[PDB]
This record gives sequence, C-alpha cells and structure tokens, in this order.
Amino acid sequence: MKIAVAGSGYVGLSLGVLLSLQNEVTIVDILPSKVDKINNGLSPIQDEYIEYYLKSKQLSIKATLDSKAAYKEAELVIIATPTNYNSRINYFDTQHVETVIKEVLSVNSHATLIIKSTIPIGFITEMRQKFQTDRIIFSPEFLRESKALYDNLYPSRIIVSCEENDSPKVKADAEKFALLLKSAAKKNNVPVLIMGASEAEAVKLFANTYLALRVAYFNELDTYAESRKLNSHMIIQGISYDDRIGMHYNNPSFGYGGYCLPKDTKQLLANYNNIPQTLIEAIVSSNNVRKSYIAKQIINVLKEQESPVKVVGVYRLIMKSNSDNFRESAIKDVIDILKSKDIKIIIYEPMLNKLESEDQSVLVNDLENFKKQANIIVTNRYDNELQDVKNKVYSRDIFGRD
Amino acid sequence: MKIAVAGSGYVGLSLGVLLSLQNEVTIVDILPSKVDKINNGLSPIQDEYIEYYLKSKQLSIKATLDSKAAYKEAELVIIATPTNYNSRINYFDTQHVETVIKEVLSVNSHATLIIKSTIPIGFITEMRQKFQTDRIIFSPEFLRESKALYDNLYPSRIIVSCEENDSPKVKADAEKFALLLKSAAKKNNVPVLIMGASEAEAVKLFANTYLALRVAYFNELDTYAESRKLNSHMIIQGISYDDRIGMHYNNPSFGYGGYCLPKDTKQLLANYNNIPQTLIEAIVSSNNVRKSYIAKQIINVLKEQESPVKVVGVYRLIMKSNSDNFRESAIKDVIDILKSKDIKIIIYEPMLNKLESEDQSVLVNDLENFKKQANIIVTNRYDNELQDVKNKVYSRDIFGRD
Ligand SMILES: NC(=O)c1ccc[n+]([C@@H]2O[C@H](COP(=O)([O-])OP(=O)(O)OC[C@H]3O[C@@H](n4cnc5c(N)ncnc54)[C@H](O)[C@@H]3O)[C@@H](O)[C@H]2O)c1
Ligand SMILES: NC(=O)c1ccc[n+]([C@@H]2O[C@H](COP(=O)([O-])OP(=O)(O)OC[C@H]3O[C@@H](n4cnc5c(N)ncnc54)[C@H](O)[C@@H]3O)[C@@H](O)[C@H]2O)c1
Ligand SMILES: O=c1ccn([C@@H]2O[C@H](COP(=O)(O)OP(=O)(O)O[C@H]3OC[C@@H](O)[C@H](O)[C@H]3O)[C@@H](O)[C@H]2O)c(=O)[nH]1
Ligand SMILES: O=c1ccn([C@@H]2O[C@H](COP(=O)(O)OP(=O)(O)O[C@H]3OC[C@@H](O)[C@H](O)[C@H]3O)[C@@H](O)[C@H]2O)c(=O)[nH]1
Repeated sequence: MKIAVAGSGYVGLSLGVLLSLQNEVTIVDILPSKVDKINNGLSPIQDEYIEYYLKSKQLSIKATLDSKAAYKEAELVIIATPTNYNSRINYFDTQHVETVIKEVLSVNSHATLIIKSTIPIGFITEMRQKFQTDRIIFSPEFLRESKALYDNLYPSRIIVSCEENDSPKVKADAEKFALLLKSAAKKNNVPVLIMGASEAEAVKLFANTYLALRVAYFNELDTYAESRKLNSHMIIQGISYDDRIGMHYNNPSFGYGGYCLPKDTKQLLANYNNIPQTLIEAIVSSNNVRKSYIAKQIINVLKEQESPVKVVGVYRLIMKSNSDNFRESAIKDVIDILKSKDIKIIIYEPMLNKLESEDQSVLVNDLENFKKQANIIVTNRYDNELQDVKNKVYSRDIFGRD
Repeated sequence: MKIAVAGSGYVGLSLGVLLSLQNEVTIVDILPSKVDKINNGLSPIQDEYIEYYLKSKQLSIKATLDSKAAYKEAELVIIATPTNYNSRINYFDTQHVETVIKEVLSVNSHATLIIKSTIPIGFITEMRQKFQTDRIIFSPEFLRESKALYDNLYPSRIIVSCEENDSPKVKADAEKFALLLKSAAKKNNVPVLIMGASEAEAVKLFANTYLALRVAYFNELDTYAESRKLNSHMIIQGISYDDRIGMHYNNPSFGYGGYCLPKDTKQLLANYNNIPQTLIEAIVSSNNVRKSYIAKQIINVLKEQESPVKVVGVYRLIMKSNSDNFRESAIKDVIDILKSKDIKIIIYEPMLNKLESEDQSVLVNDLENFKKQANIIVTNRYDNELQDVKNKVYSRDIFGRD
C-alpha cells in the first residue's frame, strides 16, 4: 500500500518508519533539513528505535517537500502536523491540519485521511461539515518522546474512529488502518477499539489530562512536603504501595512539561465550555501555582546568601529525563519568574548552541565554570556529575526518571 | 500479648479479630449491642471474613464496656474510634481519640498507644505535647468496608510511625506492632515502612485524596460524556488501556461516598492552610458540582413527563456496591437537592426499617409497588432486578462495581 504521512516529527516519523516495513511510505515536511535527513537514513530527532530502523531495517521510505506529488499517489494519508494551543483564541490552532486536509482533498478523491495529530473534541465532525466529506477520521497517538517508535511497536492500545453512517470505503479503511498498526506492532495482544470520532478525540485529551493530573497531584503533595519539612520520598512511597495508585509516573518536578500535556490540558478545559467541572481547570492552574512556589523557594535560598551578586545556575532545560527538546520545559517558567527579580541567570545546556539574541541569561557550557559561578544550582532532574557541588543544588527530583 | 482495641467498627473489629489469633485481645466499645454481639461470636457489621473468623477460628477475643479494666491490663492499645470531619470548625473532631488516649494514659504507664483512626497531619506531634509523652504513635489503616479483615490479611503495605528520639520501648513497640500485622497477614511479601508520624499521617490523607481524585475525574469525564451525548464506556475504556491509568477504580457514580473519602479530602484541604495548591480544593468541590449536575439531569428527565404528580423512585441508599451502610452516600445529597423542588421522593432500601421521623421521602420496600409508583428510578449502581422497568432508570453506572 502507498501511504503518505504529513509531518516529520516524533509522531510523523515513527509512524512513517513503522509502516514502511511492509508499505510504500512517503513522508512530507516543509523543512528541507528534515527531508534530506530522512532520505539519507537519519532521524531529525533523537530516538533509539527510529535511528536503528532507518539504518538497519529494510524500509520502503522516502521523504519530500512535494506535498501534492505525495498526496495524489497515496491510498491513505496520515496527518501528523502541529496543533499548538493558542493563548489568544483560547484553543488549538488547527491551521496546519486543515491546510493538509484541503491539499489532500484537492488532489485525491479516493484516499481516506487519517489524523494522528491531537485535535479538539468535535474537530473531525467539524472538518467533515466544512469539507463536505466523510473521508476524514481520527486515530489518537499515545507515544512518548524518546520512545516514539518504541511505543508504536509496543502500544498500550490502538484506536481508530469511523461513524455508523460512514461510507463502506471509509469504514473499511478505518478498520484497515487499525490492523496495519496492529500487525506492525511487535507486541502480540494489542487491544483495538473502533469508536466515534468525538469519543476518540476525547480519549486522547482525557488520557493526557489524567497524566497531567497525576503529576500535578504528586507535585502539590511535594509542595506540601517541602513546606512542612517532611520526607517527600517517604510519603510518595507510602501512598504508592497501594496498587490502585501505583509506583509509576509519580516523580516530583517543577511542573509537567513537554509539547503535549501543557496544551492538551488547556484544550480539554476549553472543550468543556460551560459543562460543570472544577478539576479540569484546577489541573491547569495547579501547574502555574507549582511553578510559582518553586521559584519562590529558590528566591529564599538565594537571599539567604552573602554575595555581592546572586547567580542562579540552571542545570539543563530538557523537558523530562532523557529528552532532546525543551518544549514547555517547566524550568523555563521558573527562570522567567526569577528574571522578574534581580537574579543573574546562567544556563548549562549542552544541547543548546546559543540563547535567543535578547535573552538576559548567559549560556555557560563549560560545566566547571558553571559550578564555579552558580550560587545555587537549580535543576528539574538531578544528575551524578553534580555530586561535587551537591550542597548547593536545589531539586525536587526523587526517583531519577520521567 | 494482651492487646486492647478501642472501637468496634470496621477498623476496630477487623484488627481485633486479626490479632486475636495469637494474641489476647480485648475490644472496647461504648455500645452494649456491639459488645454483646462480639462476645457471642457475631459481627456488628457485614463482613464475610470477620463473620467466618468469629465463628470458625480459634480466637482469644472478648468485648467489654469497661474501658479502664481493659486499658490497664493491656501491653498495647490500638485506638480505632471515630474521627468525623466537623463543618463548623473546618477540621476533624478528634475528641473520641483524645478521650481514649487520656483514659489509657491514666491507668497505664507502660503500654504504647497505637492510633489506627485517621487523624490530621500533625496530630501525633500535637497529642505528644498535650499529654507530655512519646508513647503515642500512628499506624494508618487502608481497609475497605466489606473487605475489612480481608484487607488486613492481604494488605498492600504496613506503616507504623516512631520518631528518631523516641524511647527504646516506643521504638521497639512500633516495630513490634508492624511485625504483628505482618505475621498475621496471610499474604507473604508485605512491605513494611517505619516513618515519622506526620509522614504517616500524610500518607493516609494523600492516599484517600488520590482515590477521591480518581473518582472525581472519571465523574467529570462522565459529566462531559453525558452532556455531549457521547459513549462514556467507550471513552473510559479507551483511556484506561493505558497501564499508567489502569482499568480499576474508574466507574462513574453520583459522587464519591462512604465514611472516609468525603472527610479525608476535607481534612487534607484544611491541613494545607495556605500552602499553595488548586487541585486539593478542586477535588472537594468537584464532588458537589458532580452531585448538582446529576440532580439537574434528573430534574430535566422529570419535567419532560406528563403526570399529575412527579415521583422519583430512589433504588438503594448504600454508599457503594455491596455496602451495608449509607455513610456519605452520594445519592443522599442528590435526594436533598431534589427535595429543594417539588418532587415526591420514594426510597426502596431493604436494609432500612424506617426513615427519620421528619423525612419527607416515603420508604417503599415492596419492590413491585416501588416500580409502580416511580416516574423515574434513580440509582447509583444498577441491578438486574430492575430490568422490567429498565427504560425509566437513570444511572451513570457502567462497570457494575465500586
Ligand atoms: N510529541 C508527542 O509526544 C506526541 C504524542 C502523541 C501525539 N502528538 C500530537 O501529534 C502532533 C504532532 O506532534 P509532534 O511532536 O510530532 O510534532 P513535531 O513538531 O515534532 O513535528 C511537526 C512537523 O510537522 C511539520 N509541518 C508543519 N506543517 C506542515 C505542513 N503543513 N505540511 C507538512 N509538514 C508540516 C513541521 O515541519 C514539523 O517537522 C501534535 O498534534 C501533537 O500534539 C504528539
Ligand atoms: N471505615 C473505613 O473504611 C476506614 C478505613 C480505614 C481507616 N478508617 C478510620 O478509622 C476510624 C474508625 O472508622 P470505622 O469505620 O471503624 O468507624 P465505626 O463508626 O464503624 O466504628 C467506630 C466505633 O467506635 C466506637 N466508639 C466511639 N467512641 C468510643 C470511645 N470513646 N471508646 C470506645 N469506643 C468508642 C463507636 O461505638 C463505634 O462502634 C476513623 O478515623 C476512620 O476514618 C476507616
Ligand atoms: O512522574 C512524572 C512523570 C512525568 N513528569 C513530567 O510530565 C511531562 C510529560 O512526561 P511524559 O513522560 O509523559 O512525556 P511525553 O510528553 O513525551 O509523553 C506524554 O505526551 C504524549 C502522550 O502521547 C504520552 O502518552 C504522554 O506520556 C514531562 O515534563 C515530565 O517531566 C513529571 O514531572 N513526573
Ligand atoms: O470507581 C469507583 C470507585 C469508588 N467509587 C466511590 O468512592 C467511594 C469509596 O469507594 P471505596 O471502594 O474506596 O470504599 P471505602 O470507602 O470502603 O474504602 C476507601 O476508604 C477507606 C480506605 O482505607 C480505603 O483504602 C478506600 O478505598 C464509594 O462511594 C464508591 O462508590 C466510585 O464511585 N467509583
């Protein structure tokens, strides 16, 4: 089968590689660097499995910037373009998904379009009315960055939407896509669910919102533990032995970050409009409150120091353990608040070459100097190469992961 | 060992039975009915395992109302009296725990006192200053009603507190109590944690608050599903296949009820005073909001009916599946709101003999008549004996449990 994938990020790339083993895949992007990298066997993102597959597997995969040439030839088109949350409109800016749908629909009259990009609840229905077709369905993605292909090889579950009154081709394609994902998985018993679009859209948003809920809770517990001078590890460990709570995804941080959790929680809150609820909105504010609290604790550790200048050394900007980006990294909001004061900020981030031209922070990638200059070292996740300056490191990290 | 247990409820009784297998237990209560029942081998509460143990196990257990005679002779005293949340003071009314501590301390100068009752964070420390002793420790209870002894035979974990500067007798007794609970368990690898009192107090409150959090979330998801006319089962099932969320404890209801979740969430919120947070308070308001929403949906189903009188038949008042009490039962708050209108309320509750003398609801325990008179049947958990009036039954129950 010839499949076109719109988007070369974590989602677009892992799906494209995943499906190129027994399908004829063409990935499309609007960045030449990414196309050239793919066509040469290189991943434009750090991913152990994607990297290994591009290099050692036999894949029928090619990249291009010629959208139309790719979409016209396709039997299925998977859209995995960006869907950022836009603060002005109070909603996801869906222009990058809409733009591809229009393009695909203008040069392809048979292909079903499968959206992998996280969208608002009610977007498929809305796109079907706007474009007057039923050839658009949603199949939520549950992958974690740094485990993008891994999570498609060993997925928790597979969900593809289609409506009761959809055409036989679209019902068949929805089923077919679901089974292409199932048979491509190396895991054996992957549950497959076919449900209505809005239901599938909701699943994605509610799943990520629950994960955000979890981090926020353990972060408010941690806020409480630090304020009452209690042993946070002892408390989290004690509540987590209840198998209904679990010992996973429960490591305190400066807040939930990354590309998805931040925006999806906001989207779900907007999709609620005026439906009754208090938790959904609290899940979003909790993150802000946790960030402010962290900044303030840092401010107090600082002022209690006798030094002509107060320097805060920020160790890493990565959004989670092992990450390769800083999207919505919680330490960035903390940094911002700190800047609202008179604190010199130095940042040690190997993965970064230069800070924005106007950034007041100073990038110091010589680790030795970094430690030398920092009065206090602030980091979201602790690292062993900080043992020699251990007593001036502030972090809420307990378990060394996530 | 001679152990005295203050309190004959779910907690006091299951611990007392649990420990009477190899210890000389004496349970104390201020209700003759409960003492007479225990001394004759009967459980004053529905509990399969407690019932079976009283009747078929060899137990060294006796009950009494003579507190002093029991506390003076004891080597350890376990306090499991009530700790209700008091709306006026905005806090747990700890008078029933305090009263036993004082009693025990006045006739016993060697016994360590172990509190199993859920208490405020900082209560042990507070009780130690008030009574000028260190002979008071906390060991949180994690049992579920209807599985009270079961949960002590197969506990998720065991936690007993003691402080670094406690006397050797109290450190030894804390350890000893922990091991009495471990060896009494039929489960093999039960994790044991010894931590500071405040840490242990927090574990209990944070654990129950998380469970309340979970129910509230799935209830707000359900509120959203009913309002947007979506398949709630399809959505919950889709998010629950993520092993990090899980397929457990996720069944929609009219709200979280029972004796513990309602009061513990309020207690934790009070223990936060002004420490920063938004989730903790939202977890409590969410329940109220969910209740109001449910009542309103019922009100709309009602008004859309042509009948001179509008009768709402409430099927059961039990607080959860298989429960034998109605403590903080969510359907009761729903009933209240309904009464705020002009709706005749009839209630079918076999376990109930008479409603309060002033209750405007009418108790109809003939199930046939109940169905005959009810315009709509409202129930927290559906039951098969309602199939013949299925189309007039309103419930958000999906999985038939919890
Ligand atoms: N990243 C995750 O962890 C994750 C997981 C599940 C779902 N999702 C969702 O999938 C979507 C994409 O996320 P991502 O992390 O892969 O993003 P990404 O930023 O890594 O990739 C987006 C890519 O789309 C390309 N692009 C933008 N417009 C295009 C267009 N009009 N035509 C073709 N290519 C275009 C960009 O060049 C970029 O390479 C988002 O909705 C995200 O919420 C993300
Ligand atoms: N019920 C649960 O699911 C559960 C689980 C874990 C912890 N807890 C906590 O344990 C405590 C007790 O809960 P419960 O459900 O067993 O309550 P319960 O109401 O079933 O039992 C309380 C008993 O204490 C007796 N009593 C009151 N004052 C007394 C006194 N001064 N001296 C002796 N006896 C007295 C009452 O007669 C009653 O029989 C509460 O703090 C509760 O929050 C309850
Ligand atoms: O215990 C934890 C877990 C997570 N977090 C934070 O929460 C944020 C998200 O962490 P995740 O590991 O979920 O990382 P990702 O954002 O890559 O994945 C997430 O979004 C995409 C979804 O498809 C994934 O299912 C979801 O896990 C990170 O900033 C992480 O540091 C904590 O602070 N503590
Ligand atoms: O999925 C669920 C689970 C629970 N609930 C509700 O939440 C309330 C609590 O349910 P539980 O099964 O936890 O019952 P219990 O109150 O007996 O146990 C709870 O309190 C005492 C603690 O020690 C236990 O660990 C805790 O589970 C009930 O009203 C129940 O109906 C739901 O509505 N949906």
